[PDB]
Amino acid sequence: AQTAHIVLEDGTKMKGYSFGHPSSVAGEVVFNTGLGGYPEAITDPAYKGQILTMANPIIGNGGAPDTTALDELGLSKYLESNGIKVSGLLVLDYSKDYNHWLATKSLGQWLQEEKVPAIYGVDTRMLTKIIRDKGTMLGKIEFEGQPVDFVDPNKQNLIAEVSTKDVKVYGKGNPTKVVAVDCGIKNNVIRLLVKRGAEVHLVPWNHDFTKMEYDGILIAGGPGNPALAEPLIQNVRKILESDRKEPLFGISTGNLITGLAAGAKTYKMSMANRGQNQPVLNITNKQAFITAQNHGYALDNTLPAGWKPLFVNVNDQTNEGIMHESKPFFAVQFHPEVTPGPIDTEYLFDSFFSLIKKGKATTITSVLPKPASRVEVSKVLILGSGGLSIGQAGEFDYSGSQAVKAMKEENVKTVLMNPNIASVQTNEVGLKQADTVYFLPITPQFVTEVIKAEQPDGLILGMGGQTALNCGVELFKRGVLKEYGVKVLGTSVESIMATEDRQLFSDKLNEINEKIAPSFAVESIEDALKAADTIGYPVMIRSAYAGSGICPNRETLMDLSTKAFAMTNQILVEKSVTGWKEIEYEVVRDADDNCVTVCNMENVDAMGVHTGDSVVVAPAQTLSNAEFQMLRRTSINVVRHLGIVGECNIQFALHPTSMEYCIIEVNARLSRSSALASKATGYPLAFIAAKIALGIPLPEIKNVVSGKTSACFEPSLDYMVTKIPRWDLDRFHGIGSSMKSVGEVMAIGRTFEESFQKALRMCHPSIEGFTPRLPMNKEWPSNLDLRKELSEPSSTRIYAIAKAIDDNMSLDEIEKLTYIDKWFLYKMRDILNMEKTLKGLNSESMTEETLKRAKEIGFSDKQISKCLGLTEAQTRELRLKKNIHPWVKQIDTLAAEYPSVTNYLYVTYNGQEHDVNFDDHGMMVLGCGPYHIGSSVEFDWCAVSSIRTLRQLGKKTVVVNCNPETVSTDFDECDKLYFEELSLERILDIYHQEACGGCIISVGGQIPNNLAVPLYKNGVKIMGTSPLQIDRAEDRSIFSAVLDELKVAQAPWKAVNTLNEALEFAKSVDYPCLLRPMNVVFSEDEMKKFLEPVVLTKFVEGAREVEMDAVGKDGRVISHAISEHVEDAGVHSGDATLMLPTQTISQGAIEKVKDATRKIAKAFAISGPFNVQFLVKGNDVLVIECNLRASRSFPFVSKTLGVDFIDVATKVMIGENVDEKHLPTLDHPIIPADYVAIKAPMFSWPRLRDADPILRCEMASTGEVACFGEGIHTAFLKAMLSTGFKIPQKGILIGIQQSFRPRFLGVAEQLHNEGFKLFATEATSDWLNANNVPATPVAWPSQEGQNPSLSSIRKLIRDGSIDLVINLPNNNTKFVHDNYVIRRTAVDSGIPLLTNFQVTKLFAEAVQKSSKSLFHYRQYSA
Ligand SMILES: COc1ccc(C(=O)N2C[C@@H](C)N(C(=O)c3ccc(OC)cc3F)[C@H](C)C2)c(F)c1
Ligand SMILES: [Zn+2]
Repeated sequence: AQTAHIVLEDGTKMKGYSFGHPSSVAGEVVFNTGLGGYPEAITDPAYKGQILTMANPIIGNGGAPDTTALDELGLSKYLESNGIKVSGLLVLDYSKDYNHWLATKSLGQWLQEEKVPAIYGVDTRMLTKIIRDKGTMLGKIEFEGQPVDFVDPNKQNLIAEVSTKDVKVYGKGNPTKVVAVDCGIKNNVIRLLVKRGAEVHLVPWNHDFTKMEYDGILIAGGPGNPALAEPLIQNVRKILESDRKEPLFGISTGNLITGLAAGAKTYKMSMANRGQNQPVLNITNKQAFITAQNHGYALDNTLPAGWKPLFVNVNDQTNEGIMHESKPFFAVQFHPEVTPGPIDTEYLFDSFFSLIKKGKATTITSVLPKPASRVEVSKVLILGSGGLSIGQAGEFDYSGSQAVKAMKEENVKTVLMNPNIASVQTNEVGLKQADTVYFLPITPQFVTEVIKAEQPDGLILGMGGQTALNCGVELFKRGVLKEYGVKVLGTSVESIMATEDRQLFSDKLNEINEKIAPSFAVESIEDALKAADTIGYPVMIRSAYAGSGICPNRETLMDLSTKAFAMTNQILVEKSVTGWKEIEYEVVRDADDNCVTVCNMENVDAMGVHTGDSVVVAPAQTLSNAEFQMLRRTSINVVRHLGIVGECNIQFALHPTSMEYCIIEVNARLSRSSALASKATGYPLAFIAAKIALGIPLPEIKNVVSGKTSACFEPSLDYMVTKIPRWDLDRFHGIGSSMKSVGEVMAIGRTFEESFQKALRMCHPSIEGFTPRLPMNKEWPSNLDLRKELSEPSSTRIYAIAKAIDDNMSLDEIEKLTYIDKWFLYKMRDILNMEKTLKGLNSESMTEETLKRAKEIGFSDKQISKCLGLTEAQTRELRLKKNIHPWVKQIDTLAAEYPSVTNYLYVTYNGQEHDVNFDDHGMMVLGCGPYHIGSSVEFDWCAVSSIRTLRQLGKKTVVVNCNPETVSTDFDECDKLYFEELSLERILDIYHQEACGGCIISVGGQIPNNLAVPLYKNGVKIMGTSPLQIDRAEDRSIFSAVLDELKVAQAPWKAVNTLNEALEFAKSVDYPCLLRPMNVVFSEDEMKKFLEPVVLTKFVEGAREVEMDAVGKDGRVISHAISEHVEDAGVHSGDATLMLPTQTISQGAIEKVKDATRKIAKAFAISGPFNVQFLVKGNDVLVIECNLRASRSFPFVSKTLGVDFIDVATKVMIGENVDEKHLPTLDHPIIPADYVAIKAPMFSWPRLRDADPILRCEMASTGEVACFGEGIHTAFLKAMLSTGFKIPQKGILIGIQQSFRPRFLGVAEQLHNEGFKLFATEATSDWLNANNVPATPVAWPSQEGQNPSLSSIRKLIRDGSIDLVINLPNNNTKFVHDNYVIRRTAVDSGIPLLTNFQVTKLFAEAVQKSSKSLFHYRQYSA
């Protein structure tokens, strides 16, 4: 492994690993922020004599193309010149292994062949920061024993060096004779001239062309001081002073020469323009363009008489082109031929030929477009996060808050609609608080009523997810918007509808020679064959539910769809693009037609499912410049053609071994995709799109991160990002295919391997990284069908991939079975080989170089610890002994071209400096990690509040979180945001690097609070309630003993190790019982199959359950709120609907809850938030459990009581005083008298589960809806409306257990008496009818087809007969899959589903009692 130093003339050294030719070379060190097209880039004649620092950290993914191949024009087929032009190459990471269809060899092999030196392993960002604003930074790549001095190659005539020595002819025989003056021309200049009918005579830089016959002249170049080419400047002068009026087109060096030849001056830029994201402005008509540039010399803006500036630089105000006021002479300083770079300025070549074809001294202005208008708005309605749709059900989207922010800045009055009263969106108090907020459902009735009342003239319907969109679309289509005179701001509804309907899209896109491949939903075999026939084979059939799924010909489609129609009514026929590269683009377009790509994402792995899961990386890694720029160009034409004014998302499928692509879809509303893109790049889409909808153009909006630059640009990422979904599963397995993606993680690295391993760890705390060793120490089965495990969906898929590599299955086979591009599989194999290396080493034999490298590819100290036989603490010690630590970098949007001084931060081992100072010494606030079941959006409310409490008292903050769906991860609302792991390791690194004053672990759910003790032992000041007490409060055995000592009752329990131990307890307290590794037991057999140390709690039936949410100070309760669950106490608990204040709890029970709490608070010395759960039966109060942290009910409680508990808690924790007089202390509570509050989940759905001692249908739930009402019954009906449901009125499906009949009959009659028609299955229906309760028989979904007297439930729900299902736990194992299906039908149809008898009762009573009655602008909130 040979090594070398890059040394700079300022003293700086960095050691690196040679992958080039192993020899020294000296030169000018430059940087370039263009991410793509390194093979094209390093053949740019412009780099002659220059050592190129690549901004992109991952170089060599595509190998090298065929470097000997010529086109029929005799130019290099794939390069921009005859060979490599850089003197040397500096990169962070070099891909040894490569994967492109055009690749013929490694980039290392190509560089050695060309005699060019290249070192990897150096900090290209530190270099950039050093080179930036320093005129000419000289340096050398030096190998030991090969010294070389510093030399400036720019003091010799580099134009001469790269210029053709003799005249060459290209496109011999064409009609239009173009003399091209070679000052370092790029091949694409030649290629684009010839394509437009030119015969191109390429002449030496000092050739005498003043007398040649020609139709047009072109001067194109790259390297060197334009001043040293004096002979050429003279020859141009002589043209200009002659009467020749043949069109003259200068590119880059052309601009410099042409300018010098007319009497202008050139300077060496102290800050050069080298990038693919360089913004220019056409002075003459105020149009903006994104350009590739590569020059460190510029033309002074004091031009001489006759000449005017044409293009100017938007970032730095330097000259970017010039024009003759009369004659057809012009120049651009940028490269319109790009290659690499954006294909946005090619029209300048058309312009050129037009100036030949006119030939009457026409001007440059004459053959382009000409000058042009914005909406006046006084009050905008913003539809916020809504309910669920009959399709894309399950989205959070609190980006309206950024929209509100945008509006306020333009003095636009704002009205926000969000039905959740405890929403993080409406928990803002500054520029992001709306002027007026309505807590109403997002439906046409309610938005119409808000319109009548508020009389807005603006609407934003594209920043509240799908439900909001459909609502404002519908409102447009009833003329409601036109009637009250409300504009749609941004993309129009016509445009939006064309994106939302597939057929309409397929038409609009056919208007510009773009094709979709229409998907067809079909109910028969012959219509499947018809659809297939229209699409063209191969094709994909997808069932609604659930090999995958593919038909190359009509034979197969029939066989497969025939199977499919024997289990369902409808299938979807689509074009098969499976195994193609999925790439997406985020695009922005303003009302002045400026258009920019902000981010791009490559799906790594779809995980064997459909959805919008997808392991994703940004930027894309495996595309060539050609492939990237084609798709970009296509995005921009589609987006222009749709008239997008705002953000768009456009997903492509790209054939993996060709340039064939197709457009999968377009979303002209904000999405998951667009949120990821904002956090990945630093570019605030939602905020910018809001400004755009007022009609403000991008160059007039500020780049919030940079400060100095505009939002009219394309970000440049000097890191890579990885995003992994968090699924709703909770166990690690190898069958089911309708899992929902309930959350996601994002991780930032400067190698793929670092990013990827962090992403893995963020996903779930018991995922160590990428290994073949399964979590929980489980072992691989010996019946293991490894091909299967790689093709079917599973929750240990990544482990299986790891195993397949480790078991020497080829990567080609893995690529074929997973569809994961082999480039990703190479990097994954590199991780597994490091682990093998490590396993053979120990604390002594392991070298600094091996450890450094392991950390640089994402190994945790824990992973290393398992290999070396150390513990984690010992491994950390070992590492710090060697001074191996990570580095704090900024995301700055521009790859360090301009410095950011906002603090959006990440931590990487691939660096040599930090990018910030550590003088703040602020208060750390740990975030919650990815949303999952149990842990939803409420802990984001808690974050915003705690952070705010610290901000408002002037305390410097440090925020840490890795959930990209969180409002709290906003660099504008804390001082330092680290977008980072919430592991012990990474939090120790940040806490100690910063020297944080303390750390708050209380306000982020379970992840940060489990770190209490480990943090405590590793030197962290944990604010509030001591981690020693947290350990005590959450050791069952210790907490139970404290409770006997305090004389506070609890249900008896016992940890057991044996079956006879278990059975003897259950006996001793009567059945039934509970379980853990929460599971139920009624009889001896469940117990029998689980451990093959289990905790056994006595179950109390018919019990109420109570949350006590509180704040302690020095052990005294200083705020509290008691809330009652609707549902009887049971295993379901963290998805219980809550009622505040209590409804059916004896007064003595309350006093006992209060007293128990006072005691618990004192026993554990609580100073901070905390929660306690209780069983209450009559007057018996039993404590269930105590969590020494904020609960999910904290926002609810706070917004109900008019007191921010998290704010009270934060103050207590930092020692700020808090006046107790108006807080809800135990002696003076706050009980609402005129209103009740309900907290319910936003979305709920069935899961078929899983361990299978019994097949069990469960409900799962996420999100929050919370409402006030006069009493609980109206609040519950408002909740129902607020989750997007219609209040039931026609009919009710009744599914109950046979044994539950006596207890249900009352409710059933009650429901029939309110005018509901009852449906049930035949046994139930009969029995209801038998008791004089009318009911219609229906059929179990299994038995559909076998009894035509009985209507199917799907028909009665399509009908509209059934608009509420009641489906209570049915332990009968025969009908479990049926009850799963009934539930599933209800949820996907969008009719309300009730699964608990108390919720059922609460509904029945509610309809008896009783949609614009219940809200009717009535007032609340104390
Ligand atoms: C190529 O990148 C990949 C592909 C698959 C996976 C993968 O196998 N999973 C599987 C699994 C760990 N996962 C989960 O959300 C998940 C997390 C925890 C859990 O049990 C507590 C179950 C899960 F499904 C994700 C879907 C990711 C991955 F982590 C990375
Ligand atoms: Zn420039």
